[PDB]
Amino acid sequence: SELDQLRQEAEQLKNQIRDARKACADATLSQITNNIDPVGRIQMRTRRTLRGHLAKIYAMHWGTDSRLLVSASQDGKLIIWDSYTTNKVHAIPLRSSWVMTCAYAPSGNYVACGGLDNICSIYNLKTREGNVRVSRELAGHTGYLSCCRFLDDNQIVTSSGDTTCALWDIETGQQTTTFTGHTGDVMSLSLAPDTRLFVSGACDASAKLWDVREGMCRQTFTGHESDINAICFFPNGNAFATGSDDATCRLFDLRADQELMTYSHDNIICGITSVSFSKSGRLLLAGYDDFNCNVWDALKADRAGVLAGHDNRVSCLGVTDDGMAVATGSWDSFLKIWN
Amino acid sequence: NTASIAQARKLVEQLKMEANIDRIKVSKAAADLMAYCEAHAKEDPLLTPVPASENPFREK
Amino acid sequence: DQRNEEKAQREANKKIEKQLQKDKQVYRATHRLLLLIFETKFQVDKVNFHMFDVGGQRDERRKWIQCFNDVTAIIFVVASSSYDNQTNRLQEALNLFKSIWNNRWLRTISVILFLNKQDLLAEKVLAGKSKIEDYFPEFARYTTPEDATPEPGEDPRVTRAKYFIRDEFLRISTASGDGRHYCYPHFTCAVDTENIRRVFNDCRDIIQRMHLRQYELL
Amino acid sequence: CYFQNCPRG
Amino acid sequence: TRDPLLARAELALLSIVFVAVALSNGLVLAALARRGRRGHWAPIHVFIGHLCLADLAVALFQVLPQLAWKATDRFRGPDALCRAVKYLQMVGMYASSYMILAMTLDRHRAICRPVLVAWAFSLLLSLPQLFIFAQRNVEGGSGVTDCWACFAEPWGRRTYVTWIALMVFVAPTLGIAACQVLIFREIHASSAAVAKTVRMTLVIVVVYVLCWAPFFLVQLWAAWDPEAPLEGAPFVLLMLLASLNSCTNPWIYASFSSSVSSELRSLL
Amino acid sequence: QVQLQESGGGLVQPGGSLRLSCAASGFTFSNYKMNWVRQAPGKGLEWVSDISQSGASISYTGSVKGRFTISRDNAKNTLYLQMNSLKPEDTAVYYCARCPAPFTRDCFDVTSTTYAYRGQGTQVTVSS
Repeated sequence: SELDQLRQEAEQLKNQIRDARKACADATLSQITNNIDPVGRIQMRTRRTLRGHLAKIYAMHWGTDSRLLVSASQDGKLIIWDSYTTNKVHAIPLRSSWVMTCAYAPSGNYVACGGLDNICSIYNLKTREGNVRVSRELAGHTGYLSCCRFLDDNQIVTSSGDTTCALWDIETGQQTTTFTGHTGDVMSLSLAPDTRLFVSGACDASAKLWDVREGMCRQTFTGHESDINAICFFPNGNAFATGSDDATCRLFDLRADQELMTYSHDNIICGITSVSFSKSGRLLLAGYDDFNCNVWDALKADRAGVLAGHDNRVSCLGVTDDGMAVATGSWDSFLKIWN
Repeated sequence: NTASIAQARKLVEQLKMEANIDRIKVSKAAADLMAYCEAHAKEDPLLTPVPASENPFREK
Repeated sequence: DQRNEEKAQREANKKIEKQLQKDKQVYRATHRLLLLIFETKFQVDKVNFHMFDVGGQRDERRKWIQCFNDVTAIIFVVASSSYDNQTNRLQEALNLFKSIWNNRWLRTISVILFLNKQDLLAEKVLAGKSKIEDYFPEFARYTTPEDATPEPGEDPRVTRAKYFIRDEFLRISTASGDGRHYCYPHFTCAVDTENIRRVFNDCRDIIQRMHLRQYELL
Repeated sequence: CYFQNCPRG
Repeated sequence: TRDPLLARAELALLSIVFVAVALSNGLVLAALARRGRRGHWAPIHVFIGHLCLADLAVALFQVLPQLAWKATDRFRGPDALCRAVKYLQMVGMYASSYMILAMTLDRHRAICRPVLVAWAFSLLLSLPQLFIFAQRNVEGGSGVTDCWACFAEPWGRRTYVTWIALMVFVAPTLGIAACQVLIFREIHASSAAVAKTVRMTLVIVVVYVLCWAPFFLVQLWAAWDPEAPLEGAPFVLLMLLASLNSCTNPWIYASFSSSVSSELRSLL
Repeated sequence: QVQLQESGGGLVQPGGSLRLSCAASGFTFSNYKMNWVRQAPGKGLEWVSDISQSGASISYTGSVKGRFTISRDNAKNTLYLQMNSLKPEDTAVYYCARCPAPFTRDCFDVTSTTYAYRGQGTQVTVSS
């Protein structure tokens, strides 16, 4: 049986690569986290609240320009708030009505909507008058578009509710370079701040990091038995923090190939949906199902600050890629921004 | 959700293509990590709370 | 610009706020539910209740079905007819019911259901969709309810099977009761008239019964 | 002292 | 001691209405921290508590005039031409009962903007009694004239708007009667949930009836008063109810769903 | 990492003189539910059993009602359950499935195409 003997080969290579992994597990940060100072207290109280919405926010994305906020709600709507004018401009209904994940573009020319509808919409922006038009909608990827990306204003990569990972292109609207190695049911992924890299999500936790060109030789990140919901990078192109639903954030590192510290320090019995690093690479803001969110040191593995503005879960949150605000999107129609 | 027979084939092909990946010392990788973090530790007002002096959304 | 376009921002959001207000009010008034994104909307008595299926995705769904907050129904009922190759769909349906009945956010969801009546020959067809001692023992022992109607052309078991399913369903709902909460049985009597009619009746009772879960002291 | 239903003082 | 009993009674009523206001504040913090504001209050959360906002309005704009109309201080004659003043007072009585009728209609439409509807009913009813009871001045301080209890309209026709007011009274009474009787009939649409749901629904109806009974009792006694005694004693009970409604609805309305109890335990 | 490797099965008679068990790996097993699911010939995703948050309802399907018992134990870190005397000569491959999202007493997903957290299979059929 070629299937059986080949799978047995698969466990043999798995054992070998785990032996290499353990050998690479030479040491641990112990001294560094023991002697380096604890991060200190955090307040980051209520600063900007997006009380405008009326449904359950399902996703969100700050724009690398730190200008306008996409929120792929569940009304047939996909609002676009603003960073520093405290309000919104293009509240733009949708052809289909229910979408889970958002997306966005660096500049403002595009903005997407790929989620429950099973269609990756891509909106447009000509003028700020009423009835904001729609650009080329994209489809052809079965199962709800679980999360999709715009590296620059021309390239679209998606990994969605099909257990596949595909790169479309806005104009041509066909596969550019897809990726097929995954098995979970993706629910979020994020992009390196240098735009050269995005890292996948997973249910079987194998949060894959593959390169935009073709997904070159990389690693699938075992462990971490719950789902991942919350992946974002710190500006080093080597590590992230897969947020979690079993309360256990992690800090898998691309360079070292290894996870570093889980965050299973109890008093939390809930889930987490989105986490984006304060670019210092030190704080790591992941929100908890209760009406609060609790800080996590990236290098001390000790919680240090509370973030409580919601009532129900927090569905997606984020930090400004400039370093000026942290934003949170709940299920209870409440989208909060903390300083 | 892929239970096809060839799903094993694709997984094992990817695994074999992963039989030769880069290997980096964990201690030195983490060393560069916290060196990077401490180098930037003066930037994010979230990290150390720098007041509304430079923050736009200091409203009422 | 912004040094003068402050009025531009206020007018933009105010205009789209009025538009959004009205459109999502049209949404928020109406009510909705899963089914056997096909908004095959019906309309009765001052509301066009917003019926819609979801079928088409894969099967494993813990996060999609996670989305349904304020989506107030279940309808799926199956019989393992010719169309083995078919067996034990109820405990699939009943399991799914347990799920929606102990999930963190599907727990506050006043569910309903609609059975099938093509079961005129339960034990007399194929013995697989039949309720026998080899499928449910509860069926073999079970009694008759506090109100019966064994319609002709059926064995007594094939008659009271509807009430037996009713009582198993009430078992997993309220006899285990894990949530001190309510579920609604029904069946198909007149297509598109009695079906949707009882739909509105017991779904106004659904919104009623949400009003009693949510501000119980009427 | 409502609807002009008041004593004096 | 011209009005020592009146002073003490109204001070106690002040205290209870003030604590009703505090409870209302807890309620509005609940409505801040849960489920969103009003898109249009057809579903659950957003409807509850706007009644207590009506409470806030009535209670404060009530404690102001009722206390201040003894124009011995801070008054050279009514500032608002004695019309807008009692505006707030009686639109308060109206709107209170009217949005609790609104909750009747909620529970009825569901189980069998309304608030601006209610305020609309309030305004036209507000016009006449103070239009003519923007009354002819009677000298308050031997040379100072303020609007002082003058009537020429109400008997220009038959018994004045009081009977309209008590028809407005009876309407919610039967509204809650209807809602309770229909939920009673409903539990077996087709045995512990029934014995559960019966009791507290009966509680709501009985507490309603008990609470606004003093309107009825003071009305009947003040029908007995114009001939023989010319007294005003049970008015203590009348305004005791004027609070009772506006305050128990906060606490009874806490008594449903324990949402208000949990929020008070959370913050206040 | 989730080395949900089965143990037991392969071949057994209607006597069912064999025991099936599981393999857990590095998590708060004391907060997951579990359940076991087998596979009818091709379309087999029935819900054979479960075992709630230890010390709670332990239910079973109509085909096996009341008869099965499902073994949980922290120390051995191996989820057991006993089989015998009622269709144990089934050709249905079992799966030591695992209810996701610990710290709440519910689970979903008996999906018909390979499932995330469940084991790769557990053979059983008739010996000679």
